[PDB]
Amino acid sequence: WTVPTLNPDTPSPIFGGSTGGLLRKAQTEEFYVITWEAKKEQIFEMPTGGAAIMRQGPNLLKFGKKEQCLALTTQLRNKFKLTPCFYRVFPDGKVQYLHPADGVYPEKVNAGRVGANQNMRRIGQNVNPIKVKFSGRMMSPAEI
Amino acid sequence: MKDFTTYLSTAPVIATIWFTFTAGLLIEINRYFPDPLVF
Amino acid sequence: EQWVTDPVHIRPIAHAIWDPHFGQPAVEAFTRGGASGPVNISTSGVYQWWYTIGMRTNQDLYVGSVFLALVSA
Amino acid sequence: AHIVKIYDTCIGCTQCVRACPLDVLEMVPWDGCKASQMASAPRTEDCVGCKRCETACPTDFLSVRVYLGSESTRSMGLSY
Amino acid sequence: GWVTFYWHWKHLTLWQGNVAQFDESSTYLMGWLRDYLWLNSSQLINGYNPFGMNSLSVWAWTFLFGHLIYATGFMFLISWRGYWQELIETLVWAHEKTPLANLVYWKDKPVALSIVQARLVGLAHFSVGYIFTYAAFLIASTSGRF
Amino acid sequence: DIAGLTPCSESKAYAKLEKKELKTLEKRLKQYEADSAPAVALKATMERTKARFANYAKAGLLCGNDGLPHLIADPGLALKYGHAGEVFIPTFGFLYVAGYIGYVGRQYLIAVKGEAKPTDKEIIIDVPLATKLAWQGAGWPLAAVQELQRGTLLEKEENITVSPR
Amino acid sequence: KKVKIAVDRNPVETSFEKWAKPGHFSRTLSKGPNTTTWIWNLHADAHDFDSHTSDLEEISRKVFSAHFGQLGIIFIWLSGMYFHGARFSNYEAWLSDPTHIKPSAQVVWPIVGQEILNGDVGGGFQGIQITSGFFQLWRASGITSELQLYTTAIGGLVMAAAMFFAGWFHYHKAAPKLEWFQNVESMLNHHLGGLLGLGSLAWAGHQIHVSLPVNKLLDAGVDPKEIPLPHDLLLNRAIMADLYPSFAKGIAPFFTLNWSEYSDFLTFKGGLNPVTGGLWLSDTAHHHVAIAVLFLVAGHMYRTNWGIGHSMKEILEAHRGPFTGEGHVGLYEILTTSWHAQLAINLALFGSLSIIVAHHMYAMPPYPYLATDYGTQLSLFTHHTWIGGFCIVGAGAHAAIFMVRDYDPTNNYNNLLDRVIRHRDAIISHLNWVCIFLGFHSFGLYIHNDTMSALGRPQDMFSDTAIQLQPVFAQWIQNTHFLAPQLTAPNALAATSLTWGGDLVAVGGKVAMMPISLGTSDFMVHHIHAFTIHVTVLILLKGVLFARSSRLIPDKANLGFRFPCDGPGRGGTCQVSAWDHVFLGLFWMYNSLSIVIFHFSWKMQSDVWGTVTASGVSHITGGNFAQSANTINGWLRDFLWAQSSQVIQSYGSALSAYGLIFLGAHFVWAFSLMFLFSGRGYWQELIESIVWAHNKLKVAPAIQPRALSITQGRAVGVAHYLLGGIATTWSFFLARIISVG
Ligand code: CLA
Ligand code: CLA
Ligand code: CLA
Ligand code: CLA
Ligand code: CLA
Ligand code: CLA
Ligand code: CLA
Ligand SMILES: CCCCCCCCCCCCO[C@@H]1O[C@H](CO)[C@@H](O[C@H]2O[C@H](CO)[C@@H](O)[C@H](O)[C@H]2O)[C@H](O)[C@H]1O
Ligand SMILES: CC1=C(C/C=C(\C)CCC[C@H](C)CCC[C@H](C)CCCC(C)C)C(=O)c2ccccc2C1=O
Repeated sequence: WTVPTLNPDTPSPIFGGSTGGLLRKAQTEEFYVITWEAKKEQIFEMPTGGAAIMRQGPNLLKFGKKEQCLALTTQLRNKFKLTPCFYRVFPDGKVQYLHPADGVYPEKVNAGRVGANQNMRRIGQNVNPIKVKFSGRMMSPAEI
Repeated sequence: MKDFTTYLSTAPVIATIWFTFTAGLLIEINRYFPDPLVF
Repeated sequence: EQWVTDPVHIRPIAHAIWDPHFGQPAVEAFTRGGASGPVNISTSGVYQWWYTIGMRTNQDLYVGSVFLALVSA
Repeated sequence: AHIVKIYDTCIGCTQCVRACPLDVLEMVPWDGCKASQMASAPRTEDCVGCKRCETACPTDFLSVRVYLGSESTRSMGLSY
Repeated sequence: GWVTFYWHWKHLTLWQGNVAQFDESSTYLMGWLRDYLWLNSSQLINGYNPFGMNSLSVWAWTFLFGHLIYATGFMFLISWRGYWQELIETLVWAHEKTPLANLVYWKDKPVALSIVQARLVGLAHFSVGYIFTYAAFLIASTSGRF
Repeated sequence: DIAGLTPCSESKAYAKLEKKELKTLEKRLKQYEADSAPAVALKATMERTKARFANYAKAGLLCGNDGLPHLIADPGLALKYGHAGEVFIPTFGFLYVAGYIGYVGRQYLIAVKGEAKPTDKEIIIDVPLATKLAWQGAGWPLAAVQELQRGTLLEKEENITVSPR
Repeated sequence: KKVKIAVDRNPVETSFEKWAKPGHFSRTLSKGPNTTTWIWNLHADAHDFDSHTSDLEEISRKVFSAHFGQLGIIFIWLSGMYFHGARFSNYEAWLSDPTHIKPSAQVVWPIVGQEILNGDVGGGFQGIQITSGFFQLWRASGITSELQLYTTAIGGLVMAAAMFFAGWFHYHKAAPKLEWFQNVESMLNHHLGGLLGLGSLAWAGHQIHVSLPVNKLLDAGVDPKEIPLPHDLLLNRAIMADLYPSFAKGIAPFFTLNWSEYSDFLTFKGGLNPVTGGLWLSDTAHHHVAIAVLFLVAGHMYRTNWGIGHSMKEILEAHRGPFTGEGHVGLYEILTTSWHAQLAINLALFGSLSIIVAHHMYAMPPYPYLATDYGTQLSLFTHHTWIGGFCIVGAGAHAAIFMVRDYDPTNNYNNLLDRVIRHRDAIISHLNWVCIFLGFHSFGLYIHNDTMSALGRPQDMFSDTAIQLQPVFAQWIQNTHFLAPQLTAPNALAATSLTWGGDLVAVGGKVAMMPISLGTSDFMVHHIHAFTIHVTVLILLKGVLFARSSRLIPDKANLGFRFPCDGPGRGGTCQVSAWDHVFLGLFWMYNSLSIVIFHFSWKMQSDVWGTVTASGVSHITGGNFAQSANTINGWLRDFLWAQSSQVIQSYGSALSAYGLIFLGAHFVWAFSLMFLFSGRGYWQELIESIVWAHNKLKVAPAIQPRALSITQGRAVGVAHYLLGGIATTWSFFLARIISVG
């Protein structure tokens, strides 16, 4: 498996437009682009409000935050049994692949994933805040 | 009849009957013994 | 200086009122307590306290105010 | 950013990962349970703090905890 | 509020020369609402009326001021963040799509007050309105009666 | 007597209040006939008022400056001046009925806790068991004292859940 | 395509087996309780028929049987009102003196000193003065004896038994199919023609044959015992011919198109009856005749089983313009498959109609001796207004429920609903701006007036003497209606109401109806009403449009319609569900309607209601509305502080109960503040400590005690808030209007 590359010249689903789309953040900070493959033309619900028609083949959409892209991914996976993927696009043109990060969905275990933020103890074994006091900043006992 | 008695044994019906009995007893006591302030 | 002479029938004055939003009736309405303009009648009881501890004239209050300002600085 | 931590009481049921609405958690191989899997948080910069993962955790007490930390555009879920 | 209500009513009846009024009306809550709150607020609410005003109008204005602050606190106390955040998002869209006004942009992104901040703000308004309302009523009633 | 009060049988304000109540009732009665339902009802209310005032004065209650009866809650003063019927006897009466209710409820919970579905018995009351326990609860103080003396009234600290401190 | 009776035989067996199994309707609740939350859930999902099963036929059958149960309850309530008027009232005595005897239909038992509530209402009777207006309604119907009311009560009990039998028969014996409920064309035809038209025709027949002659003799001064019985009037033509000469010709002028002959009992008098103060019964009878004909005509519009008629689907599909895309496509399927959408539309129009009823009823009093009964008028207006507002909030709630559960994007690609959801941000933003503009320009005027009045500058206030804001449009409309009977209404003898202008009508020394003038204070209170209604609309509309998704939570529809929040994330997502929007809309509706009823009470007691003296009319408050309603201090002092005297000093009299409720209502409302300002985490920990004390004494219940849920806490708080506030206003209004009116 290899990381996919965003194709900016990808057809978008048939939508008449809405007022819940992108804002100035997309032009000044970042935005997100979701792409998927549809077996047939089908009407789905847009996470920003309204009903759009996904075309047969590739489909590309833009959203203001990652939650909208994942909500659309969940809707396409649970209802139409599709496999969507999204990226984070910056105004300079940089594209960053986001989900599924390793090509496999995170709900199923995949080899090569290194565990992060894992504490080899339980909650009851956490120390008291007095032992964490006078640190660099506000730190919780779970951070150590 | 068994199911009806079981329904009558439920908490709201039992509470209604018990409170009606208690309220009736207090009302009848205050009716036959008007204005009781001290023993 | 006038409240110490008759502290039973004279209302203490907190401070003067200078508000350009006041109309004429508000000006004569708040003008009371023997003052020449609109003032506020104090309810903090500092008049009775200062009178009991020994204050009698305005000079004493002025000196105490300057002393407390120096202490604050 | 918020702080998401996984504890050793995790049974690898993958319910927290399926309930995450911003793809913060994932499953990694492990040997401390029957499922041979463990939850992980490698993308905490995208966590908003909805605590859906804590709602989906069946262990007593929870195996995943979310401590609200610094707030940014991503953590506040702002689309503007 | 209960301790100050008791103190003010007992002392008002004492200073007025009729302690029997308090002794006979403090045993039921209707006496507290009518003989102490309704009766002693007549001069307060008459600080300014359509016929003119007197020196007690500032306390009437402060009375209504405290009522307004208290009621404003109830807003932060009852309605919670989510509704306000969605409303603010709609306002953000409206400002971004309005000509002659989109040229002026904010430096900080507008967001709704946090849950803890909302509680603190609602409590601050509640306490300020509470204090100002009782202070205005107590001072106006005691000064007008004597 | 106690606290500078006077007996209601000698208080002038007490008799004045009785006269005032009878006066307003008679004033309302003056607008009706002599053999009608409102007249009979008003006359019954007047007789009840007279009987209530006579019964309160006969009970030995103490009246204040307002002419209203005042209760004595101190057991020493109540037992020394014959005022135990105000606050003492009703205190023990309430304690008996309240402990009765609490003991019957506790017995019902302990009885249904050893069954298959105690929650089902908690929502659907078992009338025969509840009636039997309600009748057997007359000896609640003796049974409670015996349970306390045997050590079966309380639960051990090791069997009660607590927070992690 | 074929409209017929589709019914399944014996679908549900009548048994008591499920009566002993609580929570059987829900799959989750059928397991049994483990915690106390279950109990609350058992009552929170009892009528949520669409949540128990997904079968539309089962939901429709349950709804239809529930409707029969509701009608049975209503019939029992009406039968009780008639029975109370026939056995524990003074209606017969009130008939001989309706201007001095106070209506009463409730008597209390002589226990614990409560007999003081049986006040001297007059007519040698002791009881509670009622404000429902049943006496005036019975007098308008021609009822002169208690036997008629008793017979009506027995008939109501029989009708209630029939309603309950119908519900049982339609749920267990003969249940209609889904295709039977989906016959909207046939149902609308029957409801328009049969129900409404035939009911209006039957009531017109009763008015023509019973109400008109009995009330004519009553207004002429004839004793009720000497007035002939209704069947005597309906049996011979001599009595009716003497009272109405057109009756001598029979029904012949109706068939020969000589309707003008019936002008003696079918008129256009307008105004009010100078003897009773109410509307002319001849006008009401003619009104019902015209309404019956119009509704009967309207009941032949839809297509049922023949070629003639209309298809609502075709009509909806034919309406499409260039600015709305597809149009009403899919609306017919939405309204024929979703009960929540129909409930939303029906509740909205029903609440609006109730408010319209309150306004038309006070302005044009239709019952005899109703206008002079200030207590009944104020109570009726306030009650109908509150019912209307509650139904409107419910309409918003069910619109949101439809959007969350029954909405389908595959049937709304480019319809009106789709476009509305597409530009919901623009809709809500503009409504937010107009709400802020209205709030500033409505409340700021009062604040400015309060400040100017306190600063000793009455010349800078927004009053009639100072800078005025006169409602020129309303005044012009009033003049137009007053001048209508001379140019635009040649057949009308008088105007529709006396509120437009003219002379006043007084009955028994009390002003029944007089012209209502509008000034600066009226302008300010009208803008206050507009602002409050706009804010309520904003909250309900925001909860409906953003029920499925928003910029904060893109998958809100997956969380349902009634959920507490989505966690403290994204800064905090507290109260994002549509349920919470309805929860806040209830408070705003209460605020709006409270100001509305306050304005009505002050305006009526200041410029309309009052006594009539020699060369002048003295009002209840002396006409202080135009001078004191322009400031908040005026509303607090002249309306709230001054008029609350009657309820606070009511102790020791027959109205003392009102005073008690006046205090109790202040308690419940304050009680609400405990649930609205707190959270369930604190209560759960407190319950943990109490459970520890219970475990120590072995008295811990098997059903684990849990604190109320977040949604339940909000519901309890809003319920107590509404109950306390409305009961406070109810006690204050009734005590004041009964003591001084
Ligand atoms: C709930 C708190 C409480 C409080 C605040 C009081 C307060 C009082 N009690 Mg008391 N008492 C209580 C509970 C309480 N009691 C209980 C639960 C009982 C049942 C055991 C008693 C039984 C009781 C008796 C028998 C007497 C008092 C008496 C008194 C009064 C003076 C004695 C004293 O202060 O010492 C505290 C009270 C005690 C320790 C109980 C024993 C009494 C002591 C030894 C004092 C008695 C000596 C003498 C009578 C004092 C008065 C001298 C003269 C004026 C006659 C006093 C106002 C006395 C009184 O004034 O008679 C009218 C009295 O003789 N109480
Ligand atoms: C005595 C005759 C009888 C019997 C034995 C049954 C038996 C049954 N019915 Mg049925 N039904 C009846 C008459 C009867 N019904 C009538 C007269 C109606 C018309 C209203 C209905 C309409 C009806 C419907 C729509 C449904 C049932 C259902 C059921 C089944 C389970 C529900 C249940 O009963 O729980 C017990 C429920 C109650 C005891 C609630 C009673 C509520 C009454 C109607 C309203 C009371 C109003 C109250 C006084 C006012 C509130 C004010 C408050 C302060 C008290 C069960 C086998 C349900 C079913 O089959 O599940 C799939 C179903 O949904 N029935
Ligand atoms: C001229 C025919 C007619 C009439 C008079 C009615 C009247 C009524 N319908 Mg109905 N309906 C009809 C035809 C008719 N319908 C047809 C043809 C259909 C199928 C397309 C329906 C389907 C339907 C549904 C789904 C519902 C109603 C409901 C109602 C009631 C509304 C409650 C109300 O506010 O009214 C005022 C209340 C009254 C006037 C009370 C008096 C009631 C008496 C008995 C008149 C009813 C006459 C009616 C035709 C029954 C006679 C049939 C016979 C076998 C007994 C009302 C009584 C609702 C309901 O079920 O309520 C129970 C409801 O949910 N109807
Ligand atoms: C639903 C409304 C309604 C009803 C029920 C009635 C009813 C009646 N009107 Mg009336 N009316 C109405 C509206 C109504 N009206 C309106 C809106 C107007 C204004 C235009 C009028 C104006 C009016 C006038 C001016 C007069 C009446 C009159 C009458 C009475 C006689 C009708 C007649 O002349 O012969 C009509 C004949 C029939 C209706 C046929 C009768 C059918 C019978 C019942 C069939 C029974 C058959 C059955 C099998 C028998 C077997 C019995 C069994 C036990 C064996 C009658 C009781 C007259 C009157 O009362 O005289 C004083 C009269 O003069 N009406
Ligand atoms: C024709 C009128 C109508 C009908 C048929 C329905 C029907 C329904 N509503 Mg609804 N609604 C209505 C009007 C109506 N509503 C109005 C007017 C409002 C505004 C207040 C609402 C607001 C509303 C909300 C916010 C919700 C519903 C929900 C529901 C559904 C679940 C049933 C339920 O509520 O649980 C059972 C019903 C009860 C437990 C009744 C509660 C009892 C109240 C609190 C007592 C009121 C106080 C009382 C008048 C005073 C008594 C004095 C006291 C001392 C005894 C159901 C399909 C719920 C839903 O859709 O589920 C997702 C939902 O949450 N409704
Ligand atoms: C008396 C208390 C109070 C006040 C003042 C407000 C005020 C407001 N509410 Mg609110 N609300 C309240 C109680 C209150 N609410 C409570 C208790 C609840 C819980 C149920 C709610 C729930 C609620 C909801 C759900 C919503 C509002 C909304 C609004 C805003 C409507 C816009 C408007 O009116 O324009 C003008 C503003 C006012 C009239 C407020 C007074 C402003 C004064 C008169 C101006 C003074 C200016 C002065 C020169 C300032 C100088 C200060 C100096 C030191 C420099 C507004 C600011 C709605 C909104 O968001 O707006 C569209 C909205 O959706 N409220
Ligand atoms: C929001 C309601 C409201 C309104 C309408 C007014 C109105 C007024 N106030 Mg007032 N005031 C208010 C609230 C209000 N106040 C409140 C809440 C307070 C308490 C804080 C006060 C306290 C107060 C004081 C102390 C005083 C006033 C005074 C005045 C008067 C002169 C003020 C002035 O000249 O400012 C100038 C106004 C502007 C610079 C802006 C005008 C607004 C323009 C017309 C809006 C433009 C919109 C336009 C249509 C958009 C076009 C779009 C496109 C076509 C281009 C004036 C009639 C003074 C007075 O005494 O009266 C004699 C005065 O001294 N007020
Ligand atoms: C639309 C049909 C359904 C509604 C049915 C309404 C019918 C109600 C039944 C009661 C009928 C009373 O109907 C009554 O008929 C008699 C017939 O003698 C008329 O009686 C009158 O005219 C007849 C001649 O026609 C005279 O002989 C008689 O002396 C005179 O009283 C009454 O004017 C009418 O009121
Ligand atoms: C007080 C309070 C509670 C506690 C409220 C509770 C526990 C409800 C109490 C209701 C009754 C008293 C519980 C027991 C009902 C029994 C059936 C009563 C049996 C007694 C017999 C006499 C019948 C909350 O749970 C809560 C949750 C969220 C926001 C605010 C609040 C809140 O303010």
